[PDB]
Amino acid sequence: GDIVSEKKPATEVDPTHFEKRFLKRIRDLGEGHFGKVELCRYDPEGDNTGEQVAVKSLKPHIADLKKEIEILRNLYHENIVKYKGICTGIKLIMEFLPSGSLKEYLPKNKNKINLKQQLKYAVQICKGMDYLGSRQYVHRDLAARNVLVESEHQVKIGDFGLTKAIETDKEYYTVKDDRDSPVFWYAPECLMQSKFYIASDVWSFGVTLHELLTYCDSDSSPMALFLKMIGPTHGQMTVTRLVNTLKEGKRLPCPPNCPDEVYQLMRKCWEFQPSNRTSFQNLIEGFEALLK
Ligand SMILES: C[C@@H](O)c1nc2cnc3[nH]ccc3c2n1[C@H]1CC[C@H](CCC#N)CC1
Repeated sequence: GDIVSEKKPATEVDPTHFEKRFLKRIRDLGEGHFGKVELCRYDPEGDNTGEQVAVKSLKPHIADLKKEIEILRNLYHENIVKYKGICTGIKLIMEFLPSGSLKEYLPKNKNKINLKQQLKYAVQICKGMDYLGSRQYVHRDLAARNVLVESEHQVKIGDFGLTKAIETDKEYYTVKDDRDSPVFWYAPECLMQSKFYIASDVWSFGVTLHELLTYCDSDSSPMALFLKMIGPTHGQMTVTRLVNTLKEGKRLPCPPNCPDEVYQLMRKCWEFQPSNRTSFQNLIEGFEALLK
């Protein structure tokens, strides 16, 4: 008799599924060598009223992006950027923070952001990082460019492209791809043996705190300052030159107008040996003591 077809199941909406046809690119926000993030509007009504979102996609590594999505999808913390969903190849949809990262926000808001507010941001970054460490992750890319500004009073860790799980009962993750490491943010064990501990993120945090205290000025950046300390024309010998400097005991200097008590907390992040470094919880205590 009549053509047979399939009875249609009632289709619910998944609020975490973003349809490609409604996701409209506004502009680039940032990138790496394999990934990039764009500002889009998700505009199903087509009248430019939809919400703005940050969209992370691959540059023309799918497995790594899917792993990043699964990591972020399951992080819930006020100082970690919010997962919104996916668009499926696959794109990661996150909340968009108009102020951008500390690199964008700090140079423009020096007058508004005093030492007290910097310390509160420092606490917030530590709380986010301590949460990540409690989920048994190492971030491996903690720098001011990856700290987003939600408001004058709040920051969030805003990218997880290099984040890796540390195996249960084990203490570090060993890295293989290292061609694009942010070496001027990396602890010695990372630079020398390619091992990543939670203590390695504490080291990076120290450097990120330096950036925050210098309002992310490009002439005071950890790279600029290190290249001054070791020489800017060593090419492929740069990292060995860096490693030796750190071995000698040389560190980034105290930022202008940074009180010594703040600088001492920073130096505890940079004990040459991972086991000798401060923890994120102890940093929080330290900053809070300075705020009260
Ligand atoms: C301006 C730029 O720093 C920026 N503004 C953002 C606003 N909302 C966002 N939500 C998620 C990221 C994000 C944002 N990012 C950058 C943060 C760092 C990443 C780095 C990883 C890549 N690609 C690029 C986008």
